[PDB]
Amino acid sequence: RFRGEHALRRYPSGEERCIACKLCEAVCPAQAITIEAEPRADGSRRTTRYDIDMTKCIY
Amino acid sequence: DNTTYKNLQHHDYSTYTFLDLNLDLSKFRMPQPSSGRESPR
Amino acid sequence: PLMGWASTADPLSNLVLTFSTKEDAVAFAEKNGWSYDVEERKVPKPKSKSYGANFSWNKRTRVSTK
Amino acid sequence: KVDDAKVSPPKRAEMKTSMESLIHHFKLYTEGYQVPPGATYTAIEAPKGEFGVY
Amino acid sequence: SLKDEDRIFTNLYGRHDWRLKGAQSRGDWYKTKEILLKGPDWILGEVKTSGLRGRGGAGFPTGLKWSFMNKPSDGRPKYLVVNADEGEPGTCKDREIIRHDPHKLVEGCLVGGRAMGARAAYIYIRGEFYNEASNLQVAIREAYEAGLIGKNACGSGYDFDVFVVRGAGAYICGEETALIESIEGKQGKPRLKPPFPADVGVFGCPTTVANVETVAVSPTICRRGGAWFASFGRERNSGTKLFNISGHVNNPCTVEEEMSVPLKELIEKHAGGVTGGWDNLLAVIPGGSSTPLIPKSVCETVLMDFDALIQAQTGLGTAAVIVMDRSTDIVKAIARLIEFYKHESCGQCTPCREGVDWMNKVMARFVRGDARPAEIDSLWEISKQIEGHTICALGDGAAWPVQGLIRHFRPELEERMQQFAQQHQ
Amino acid sequence: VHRDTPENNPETPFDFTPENYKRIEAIVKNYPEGHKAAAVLPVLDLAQRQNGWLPISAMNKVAEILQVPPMRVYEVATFYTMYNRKPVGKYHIQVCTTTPCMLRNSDSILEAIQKKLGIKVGETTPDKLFTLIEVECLGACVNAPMVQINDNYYEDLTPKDIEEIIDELKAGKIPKPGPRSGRFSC
Amino acid sequence: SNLIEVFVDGQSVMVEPGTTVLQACEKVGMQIPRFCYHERLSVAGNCRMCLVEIEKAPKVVAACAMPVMKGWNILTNSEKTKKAREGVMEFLLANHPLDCPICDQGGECDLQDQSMMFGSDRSRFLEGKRAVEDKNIGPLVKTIMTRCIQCTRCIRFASEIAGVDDLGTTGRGNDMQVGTYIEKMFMSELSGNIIDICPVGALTSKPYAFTARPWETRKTESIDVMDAVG
Ligand SMILES: Cc1cc2nc3c(=O)[nH]c(=O)nc-3n(C[C@H](O)[C@H](O)[C@H](O)COP(=O)(O)O)c2cc1C
Ligand code: SF4
Ligand code: SF4
Ligand code: SF4
Ligand code: SF4
Ligand code: FES
Ligand code: FES
Repeated sequence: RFRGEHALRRYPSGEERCIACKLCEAVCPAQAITIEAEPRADGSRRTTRYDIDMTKCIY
Repeated sequence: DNTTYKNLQHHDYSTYTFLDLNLDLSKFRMPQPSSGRESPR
Repeated sequence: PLMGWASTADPLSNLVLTFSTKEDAVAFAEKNGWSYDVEERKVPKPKSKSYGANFSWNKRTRVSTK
Repeated sequence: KVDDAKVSPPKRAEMKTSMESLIHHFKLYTEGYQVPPGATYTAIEAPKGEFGVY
Repeated sequence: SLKDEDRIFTNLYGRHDWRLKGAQSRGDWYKTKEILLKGPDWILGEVKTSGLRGRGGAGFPTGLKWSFMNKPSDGRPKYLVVNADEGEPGTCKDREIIRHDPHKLVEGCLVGGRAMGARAAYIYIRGEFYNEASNLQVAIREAYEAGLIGKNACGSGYDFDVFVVRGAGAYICGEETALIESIEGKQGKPRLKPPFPADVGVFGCPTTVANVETVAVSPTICRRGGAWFASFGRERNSGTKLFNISGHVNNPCTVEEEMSVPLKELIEKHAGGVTGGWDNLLAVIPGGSSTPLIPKSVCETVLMDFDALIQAQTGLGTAAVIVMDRSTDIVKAIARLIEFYKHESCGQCTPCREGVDWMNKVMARFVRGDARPAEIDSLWEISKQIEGHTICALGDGAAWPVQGLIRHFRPELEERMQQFAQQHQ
Repeated sequence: VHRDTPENNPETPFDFTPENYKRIEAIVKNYPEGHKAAAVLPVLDLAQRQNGWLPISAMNKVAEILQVPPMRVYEVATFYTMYNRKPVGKYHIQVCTTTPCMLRNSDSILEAIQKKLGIKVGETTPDKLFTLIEVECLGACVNAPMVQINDNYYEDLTPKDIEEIIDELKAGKIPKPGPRSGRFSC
Repeated sequence: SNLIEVFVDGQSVMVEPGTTVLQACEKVGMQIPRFCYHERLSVAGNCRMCLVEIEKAPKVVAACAMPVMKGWNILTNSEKTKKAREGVMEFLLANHPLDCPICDQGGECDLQDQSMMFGSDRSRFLEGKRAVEDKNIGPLVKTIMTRCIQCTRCIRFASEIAGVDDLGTTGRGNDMQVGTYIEKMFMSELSGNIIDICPVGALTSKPYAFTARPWETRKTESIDVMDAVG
């Protein structure tokens, strides 16, 4: 368990694992992670904008 | 007292026995007081 | 234009102060120098909501289907 | 972690099944703890000196 | 001091032959002209002096309960509600007191008409009873045509007419607010009892809800002597209550036995299954379904009374016997009773609609035995949480018997749990 | 299901009382005009007795005749157990399964009725004559088993006797208040 | 002149006759956790969460139901009142899906704020969880009835104030569905308020859907134009 590089995982059968809760945005102490949420026109609630700037973020 | 169940009248009853008696019980019945309104909702 | 965030030039914007009294908040605004437009506190009105009104006979306030 | 899940975030195997744990996981993030009002002071001995947290 | 065997002078007698003309020959409507002529102070005062306990599955005394619905001055006309629907499974008082002798219940509506000050009387029968409803309506048709109910009732100014209203297969006609709401037109859900009781709002009227067995005692106290119903039984509990012997028995029969009768002699008088309390594993219920199961150690010594049974941690209210055999499973039987409460819970209070329904799913695991030994100790706390915080008393009725699985039992529960866990794993 | 209302023709065909409409007026006459919505339960019971298996439009027509909102009438019908709205049957066989009957052998009567008729547990017969349902309690707990059919229930029935009553029901309806012993005590 | 002196935790407060226990507690500054009660809507004792124990009484009464009479010492922080709130909260969340990430309501949720403060830290729950088939009410209001706690507040809203009469309880026990039985497309005036009436994430705005969480958006007060009342 090591932290250094930000990468978002997905399910074994495709499909983006992230849900756009903005939970990770609120906990973020640097306020680095920016998130805009939208419905994907097919019921599921997922992401549109997802910028985690490395100018900020203290890992 | 006789050793026989005297409830044979209940066996010979059709689908319209409670609804048929209720229409028959219209005579000798006091009118119910309303005093409220024609339509509450 | 750098990315997607909404950046603002205005510095004094992202601050929320706390006050105990309306007279203290007005005095602090005059002390800072900035002009203030005070709004009156909208207190919730006491409405007599009784359970007995739900089962009314003369009144039309009778609740239908629970 | 602290036995009370009202302060310590619940375990990952525990939070994914029961409702109470996931709410506590949702509320210990975004919101803090809701701390009792007042002022505390601690100074645990540093090799350099004192970390006098106020 | 002790309870008399069956009693030769009993309140209920109609079982062999009675229709309409036979009621006058048996001993009904004899002093109806004298009782109606007497004032409300003489009618309600006689009921208060006798001290007749509540025949329904509540335990509340009738003497104080009828006094609230006296009504000195009111705008809305007062009504009388008689809940004749069948209560807890085991209690068969509704099928016997209505189908065999309907005029005994009809006499209570006339006796309680001038006493409570009712303009109109309602007799609420369950939807399952249609053969009983046909007999009840025909007796009401003979009563109205004769000239004893409606306009001029036994030579009195008070005019009260009885009307039969059929339900639709619902257990939620039990509570006083529940039976009132069911006749009101809205869904069968009970109103909040603390702010507006029965005497405050029932079909937009100050009314009083009473059981069919409790309504049958009113002409028995009026026509016959008040001391006759008061002396038989105990000091606190008074009046002959019909206790139906059912369950695992060779000859199941409903008997009109006197109050404060011993349970060992009650099974012997009706002829039980294996034994009165020796051969078969005694787990007999003192009530219909609401009361917790009584152990083999405390059964012969305990008496079936309205007040005395509650002191022995098994409050009998529904007044019915449900005996269990040694061969039959104790855990599987009560789990079906909880499943009965799952189907018959109305769905208002969240500790009942999401409580009892959750209680049944945990209890289903106990039958198969796929539960931890700690789960027995936990379930006792959940049952305590349900009992205190509900609108109606169905939340109580689904909490008492499951507590009876914790008390006196538990070696029966642990042996079912340990053997099934070892076999599967 | 107790919420889903499909459009497989229960919304358009409607049923009305031709001569029983006068009986419905007498049923509304029993309860006072002040809050006249009390007649919603006995009128629906008369509608279900006139025609078994209640459609959506009949509930709307009962609400229109009683001047009540259609949502209040639909919620009342869905709440009670006695009303049949999803399956259709000539004689709905409802057997008791509660503990006062289960301890005195009710599962033996339930297994014998399932084998003889053809129904599994809740599904209706392909001939559309019998519909099996696990009822909570019939009322009369004095008899050890209890089974209800259409209007009258058969008390104290042996596994062979209950099968004989089901076989006879196909040709001629038998009354039978208790085909075992006396009505009062044994 | 029509005033009753009563005690909230032993503190004197003067109230009008006819007022509820919760109304008396609002006067001193106390706020009992609630789900059915609303300032504008009627009174129903459905959820039984607003339980508050008054001394010298065997059973705990709800703040919704009881009107305040003479001489009551309402104890908010007693041993039984805390156990009552912790109990019912476990019942409310036993049959409620793990949907907080996919839920349209975030920090604004009434179940979240109350269960953290008043409810227990951990649940005894092992097996169960009911699932409810969702009904398409309208294009303006998204409806996921799985999350509904059957509180009966929207049903009272549509009947007493909106005056449309479409929502209603159907079934008994766990199997109780809130909504229209006939699958009717519910569209009327004040229908954009039923999303705010519902304390949980059962009723939500379909045009808004998913954009921001309550804590993320900065609130600003304004008078609404294109309306007569303003
Ligand atoms: C689970 C349960 C079921 C009940 N069922 C009935 C019933 O079917 N009929 C009835 O008259 N009373 C029933 N009662 C008793 C009620 O409390 C009733 O409204 C009232 O107290 C009867 O008053 P009485 O005993 O003075 O006649 C039931 C009580 C409980 C707890
Ligand atoms: S928004 Fe953040 S917390 Fe939510 S799923 Fe995506 S990465 Fe995880
Ligand atoms: S205790 Fe259960 S049955 Fe009684 S009112 Fe509450 S939810 Fe309904
Ligand atoms: S209603 Fe509240 S507790 Fe339930 S899933 Fe939504 S946010 Fe979570
Ligand atoms: S949808 Fe919301 S307001 Fe309506 S009953 Fe359910 S929880 Fe209450
Ligand atoms: S329990 Fe079977 S008839 Fe009542
Ligand atoms: S908020 Fe008072 S009972 Fe639900």
